Amino acid sequence: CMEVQIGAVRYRRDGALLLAASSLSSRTWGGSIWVFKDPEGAPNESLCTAGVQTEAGVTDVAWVSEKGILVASDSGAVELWEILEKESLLVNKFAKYEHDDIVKTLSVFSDGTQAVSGGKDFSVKVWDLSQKAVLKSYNAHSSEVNCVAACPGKDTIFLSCGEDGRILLWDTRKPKPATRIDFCASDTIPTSVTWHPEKDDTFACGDETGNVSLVNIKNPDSAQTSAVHSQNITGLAYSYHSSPFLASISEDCTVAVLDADFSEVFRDLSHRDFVTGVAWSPLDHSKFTTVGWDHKVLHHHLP
Amino acid sequence: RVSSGRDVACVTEVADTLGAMANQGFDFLCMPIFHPRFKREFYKEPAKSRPGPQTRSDLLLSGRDWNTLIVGKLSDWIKTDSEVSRIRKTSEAAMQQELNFSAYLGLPAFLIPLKQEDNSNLSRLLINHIHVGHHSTMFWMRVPLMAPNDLRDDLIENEPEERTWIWWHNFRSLCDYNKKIALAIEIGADLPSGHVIDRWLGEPIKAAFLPTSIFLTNKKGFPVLTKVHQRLIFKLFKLEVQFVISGSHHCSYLQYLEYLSQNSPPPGYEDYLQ
Amino acid sequence: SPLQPLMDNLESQTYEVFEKDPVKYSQYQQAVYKCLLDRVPEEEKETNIQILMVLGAGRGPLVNASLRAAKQAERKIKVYAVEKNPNAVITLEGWRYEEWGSQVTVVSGDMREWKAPEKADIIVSELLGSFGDNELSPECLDGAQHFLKDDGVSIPGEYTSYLAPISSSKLYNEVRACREKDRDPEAQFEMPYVVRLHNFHQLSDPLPCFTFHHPNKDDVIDNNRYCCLQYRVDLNTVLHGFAGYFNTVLYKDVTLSICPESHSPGMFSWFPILFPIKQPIPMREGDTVCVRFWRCNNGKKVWYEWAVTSPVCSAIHNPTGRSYTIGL
Amino acid sequence: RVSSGRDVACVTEVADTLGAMANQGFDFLCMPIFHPRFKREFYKEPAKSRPGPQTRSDLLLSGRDWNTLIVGKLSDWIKTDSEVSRIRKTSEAAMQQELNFSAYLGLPAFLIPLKQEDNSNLSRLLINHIHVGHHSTMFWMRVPLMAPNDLRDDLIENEPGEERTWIWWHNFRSLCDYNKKIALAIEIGADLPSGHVIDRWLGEPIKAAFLPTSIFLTNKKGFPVLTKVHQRLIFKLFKLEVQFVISGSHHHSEKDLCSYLQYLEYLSQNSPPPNAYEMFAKGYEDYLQSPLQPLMDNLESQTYEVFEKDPVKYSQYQQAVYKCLLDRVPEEEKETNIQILMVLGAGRGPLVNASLRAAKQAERKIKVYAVEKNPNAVITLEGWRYEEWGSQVTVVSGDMREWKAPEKADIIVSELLGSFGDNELSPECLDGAQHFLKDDGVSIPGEYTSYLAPISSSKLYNEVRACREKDRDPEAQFEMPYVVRLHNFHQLSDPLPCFTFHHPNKDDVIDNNRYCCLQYRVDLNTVLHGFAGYFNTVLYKDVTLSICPESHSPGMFSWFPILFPIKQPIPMREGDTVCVRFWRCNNGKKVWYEWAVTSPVCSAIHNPTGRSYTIGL
Ligand SMILES: Nc1ncnc2c1ncn2[C@@H]1O[C@H](CSCC[C@H](N)C(=O)O)[C@@H](O)[C@H]1O
Ligand SMILES: Nc1ncnc2c1ncn2[C@@H]1O[C@H](CSCC[C@H](N)C(=O)O)[C@@H](O)[C@H]1O
Repeated sequence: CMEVQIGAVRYRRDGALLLAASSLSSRTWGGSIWVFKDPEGAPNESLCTAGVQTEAGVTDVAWVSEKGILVASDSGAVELWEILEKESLLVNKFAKYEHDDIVKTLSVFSDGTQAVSGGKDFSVKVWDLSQKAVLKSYNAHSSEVNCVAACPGKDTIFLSCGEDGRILLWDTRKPKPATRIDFCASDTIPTSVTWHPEKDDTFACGDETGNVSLVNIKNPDSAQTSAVHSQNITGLAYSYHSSPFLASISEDCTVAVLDADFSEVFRDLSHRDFVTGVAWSPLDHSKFTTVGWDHKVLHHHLP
Repeated sequence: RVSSGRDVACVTEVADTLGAMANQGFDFLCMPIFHPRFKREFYKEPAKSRPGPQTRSDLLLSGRDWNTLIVGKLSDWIKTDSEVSRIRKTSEAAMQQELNFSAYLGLPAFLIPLKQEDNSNLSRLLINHIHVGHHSTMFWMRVPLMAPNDLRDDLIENEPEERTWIWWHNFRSLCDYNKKIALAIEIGADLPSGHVIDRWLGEPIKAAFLPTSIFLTNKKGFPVLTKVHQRLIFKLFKLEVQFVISGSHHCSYLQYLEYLSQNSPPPGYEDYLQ
Repeated sequence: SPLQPLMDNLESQTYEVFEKDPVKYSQYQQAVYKCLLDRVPEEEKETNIQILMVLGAGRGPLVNASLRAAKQAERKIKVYAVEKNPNAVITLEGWRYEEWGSQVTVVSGDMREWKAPEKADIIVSELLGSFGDNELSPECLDGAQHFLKDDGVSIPGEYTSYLAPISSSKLYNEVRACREKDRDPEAQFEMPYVVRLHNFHQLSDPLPCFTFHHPNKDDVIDNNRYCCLQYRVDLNTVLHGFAGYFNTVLYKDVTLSICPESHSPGMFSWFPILFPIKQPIPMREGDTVCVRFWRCNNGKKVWYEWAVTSPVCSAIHNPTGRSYTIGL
Repeated sequence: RVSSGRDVACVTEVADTLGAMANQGFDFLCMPIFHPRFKREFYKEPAKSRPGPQTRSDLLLSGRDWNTLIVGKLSDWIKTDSEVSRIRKTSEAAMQQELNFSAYLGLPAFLIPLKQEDNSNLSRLLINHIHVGHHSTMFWMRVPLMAPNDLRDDLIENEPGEERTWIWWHNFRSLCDYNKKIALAIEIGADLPSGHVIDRWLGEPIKAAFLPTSIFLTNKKGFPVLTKVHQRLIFKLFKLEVQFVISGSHHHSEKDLCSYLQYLEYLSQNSPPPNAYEMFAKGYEDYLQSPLQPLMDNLESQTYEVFEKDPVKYSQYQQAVYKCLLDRVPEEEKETNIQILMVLGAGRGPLVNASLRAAKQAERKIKVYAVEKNPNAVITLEGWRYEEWGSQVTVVSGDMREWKAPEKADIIVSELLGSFGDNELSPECLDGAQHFLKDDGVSIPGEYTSYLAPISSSKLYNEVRACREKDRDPEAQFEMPYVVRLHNFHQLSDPLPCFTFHHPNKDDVIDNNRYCCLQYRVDLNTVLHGFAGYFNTVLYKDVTLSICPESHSPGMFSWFPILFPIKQPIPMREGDTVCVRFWRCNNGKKVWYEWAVTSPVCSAIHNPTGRSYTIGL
């Protein structure tokens, strides 16, 4: 069956739900990947369409194109799984153990042929999914890499944040790709970053304190910060609206949603443990799904 | 005759991993007793009331195994000197929890990494744990010879040796040079000067960590260290310290260590004090 | 060594010393005076009876200072005089059945365990030590907070301890001679002493250490504290330890303080406290002095742990309260 | 393997004698470093100015050989306790000469025989030599089990009790203040004393046993054979792992010296199998530790493993739950009645499993609550919970005194018993857990009682006396209980019931402060060193556990006894009475014991106000 601690949740461009779970308390610390074409069936393994167990725990998962699935494992490996749809089967294509420590995060570029990895070994690796090998490995962070986010529409630019307190803007063309972004109260440790879909040079970030910040790379003095949560932000996600809402999850077991003006609109206290995932529905633009370590897969709606 | 251990980030199966590293030629295993991602709340509901086990029980291995084969590793998410009050509190609870569990298992050694200069609260909690009953547990302090920020690549356009020594010295001084507190140095791609090296060797080093990434690939696809690294291994040999291999397999690096021994340069009242 | 009125029952002679300062009596009487006028208007001059509780009544003084403050403000109060010291209760029931009357109810027991049959508007206590919280005032009031009304006022409302790096070869050698048999020969350096100002030379202005406010409306009440205080040295001297002072706010604007350059009354109400050091540190000018200070509470004991990390890194003094603790 | 040595009267060539005895099977040689006839003068000419070496050089053997192969022998003409001043003064100078030279050689052991009761001046010279820096040399005191005058043949017309030589050793060791460097080397004669006398000898630090060649009988084949009486003594010496020494000429048999060593090896591989022993082996024989406090401290996994090694405690508790269930729910309520059972102090499991299997054996349904305060043990408890047990067992982490049960229990099962019964604060723990027990609830155990008995043990006393730690009261060691073993002391009288605790306590005002005066009559002339503590308990009706001396109830190997030492040992005559005042105190923060002796001699109250020993909460 599926492990207790659910790690991540990703939506596919048809409604398919992609959840990752890992065992963090039992005698066997493994993991498993699941694909639900019927999101309401989650987390029941009897109502899934495809499921497979990984060699170790899974920290993060991401959709590759439509059939491919990327996996960040405890073994320090990045795994690409393909969905043999209606064979009820998930087949691994490659697993490359490039990181020397747990891969904490990974993001896929828009073209769906490249990806970036964030490791506990301080390493940031850009991947060539087609050739089943890495391109360049970056050691810019002096501590654990928390989150990485590929810039939508730009296959050479991505963001990264780590325990070293750095938020790095990347460009794999320059000899010095990394550029540290600073703003008011950036002294904290950033735990999650994400790009704004409708604004240029703008991203949203969260720290281990509970703050969710809106930062424009150009003119960072107008950065909007808000004490949304009381503990570490564990994920950020924008909606599919023209003026997208910002969903935030944290270790305070709460899920909140801000608008364009950074005012609170939604807040759910239904989770009974660390909510560790959040994703908006491509079908219903008011619907978004969150997962936690309470083995709950909850769906929400905007007022 | 080169006693070596294996450093792992996470163990999916204890019984299987032990036999696997035994076939490779490792003597002991550096593993976390709690899952490195399994963070936990101690004060705030509902995460505080989390059901189920906190970690895998002691009945997975025999008492003999815990006392000879396992070196515990402290969770990295624990930051007892965090400027955030809430985080400092949680870490203090987690620190005591894992220190108590390591002593419960009867572990011979427990890894506690130093990642900064300020480890005041850590030392306070550690010497407290030592003073309150629990005993017979050596405490290996993972301290890199060079700071992680001094070993990173110059890739930040807006942000272009004695440092880590202060980390160890201040912590040991704060701990009043406790006998149960030893040193576990980690070797980077760049080494400090010869004098600094000798100063580190004066400290009670019980283990030397060798990252798999500092090894160069030879003509025949074999691991090899530079002469600079080699001379350090030669000095570590005459201290009879243990070597821990960390990092990814991409695993018989011990062959090169034995190779450096069999063919090591020639030369015990050294501690003697009466 | 600092007296512990909680772990120990004070003698009558000891109480007589504490009751010799008219300043503490006046300021507390003034505090009750102002507090009454602020929580009951003139049109409720007789239809409103304020429930006042003197937590730690001692031999009387705080109860009488509250009664006279009620007459001065022309307000009616129902007094509860609670005390754990059985010997002091005997004195309390002397005033009770000769002077006070049925308006004052004398209670014998701990305020943390006592079950009040009536919530209080005002709680008045004087559990302050030379370092403010060294007599465990927070723990006592926290366990007595439940029977305080939702809009209740606590006197004192808050207090804060202070630390300052000092130099005193005189005080150090006096502590060094405090080696007792059948214990740690260095234990004397790991415990606070009640000293005098003229016996030491302060090296820098005191910084705020720990602050406690009542009633504590925190989520999870914790009295475990930690702070790093840094001071710059302007002379070539030797660090021998740290002086401890405190200031407190009884009611609004009515305060008491033993801080060096304080303009608030109470400068003669308490002797300062001293946290010695094992290895004295000779320092130059321009040097900085960072001290790590801990206040620990394991449920059974309360103590302090301190360490110097600048200019020279010393060792943590009194680890796990091995040399000095405070009862309950 | 049996290590043995050869006692020679004299040695001509040392190198020859070594290799000779080495091929005989010996491991070391007992030889004199000075010639046994080389009597010398010190204070009077012309004999004072004797030229030449005093004895052979040290360069004959290497340091390795001197340190491991040679045991020195003191000259027999040296009599430092002679009533003649000239002889004594000469012997004193001779005594110091051979002692300083034996230490110079780095000898591992040195032989000094005791031939009389008065060895006062011998003691003074010996403990001096130990105190003037020269140490690391064990001193084997050769004392025969029987006096030479008691083993001689009755061949005198005008000149025709066995503890005689015991006084020789006891007085000597006492004068030497029980020094660590002084050991015993018994010499076995043809006649042996009582078995109890032998058992007292074996209690002493025996390092060697001398086997004369004249005690061996010649078999009909010509081989050296010991009598059955001596064989039993050798068997007792085997488990003490002492070394044997053969003294005398091998020409009493038709074979050589090697045959004597083969016979001992023969007895070793044919020695009886040990039981009623081996519990403690190998060993808790000299066990002198402080009682564990599972309440104030969190036990280690290794520690739990030791407690869970006794099948008796598991069986009796399983039997207790078995009988208790059948007695409180009939056969017609075989499935309509669910008994609420709570394991208070579940540890790592055992008590929970013993309750589950007792439910299946009795065919009764139970709802189990497994509570524990040790967070580390709870981790183990939740392993069984989510793999074996299921939802029928609810694991609770916390103190039973503070835990708020959402459901009252029919049966509470706990094992908080110490060596003295209540020394692990079982009453206090159960009293605070009594409220969530039903009005007709059953507690396991239902009751327990501690016992005290006056004992005599110079061995245990001196072990406690050496437990003086720095930075505390130099006499604090005498004011605290120790977990010891039975064979290390001699009980002087039958144990009396001390304190009794029953659960649930239905008293008006529950008080665990206890006081009693226990009196015992002495039937021997001995020395009071302290009091042994035992306990017995009743889990359920008729199902009991006990560590009392002459108890027929199981559990005799489940706990070591406890010892309450005394500061001033009391020498007593027979007919004397021993009244001991014993207190159990509880000030709300600590629990401790206070004891005092008021007969025959009035001592002082030990551990007053728990100044030396307390128990947490
Ligand atoms: N928990 C508690 N319950 C009841 N009374 C208490 C208490 N703690 C302290 N007290 C009482 O309060 C009084 C404090 S007297 C304090 C004197 C003050 N520190 C000074 O130096 O001037 C004592 O008489 C004591 O008996
Ligand atoms: N007040 C309390 N609350 C909860 N558990 C307790 C407790 N007091 C003791 N325990 C638990 O009960 C267990 C007692 S183990 C006792 C072993 C026994 N004396 C023997 O020698 O064989 C311990 O694991 C301890 O954690």
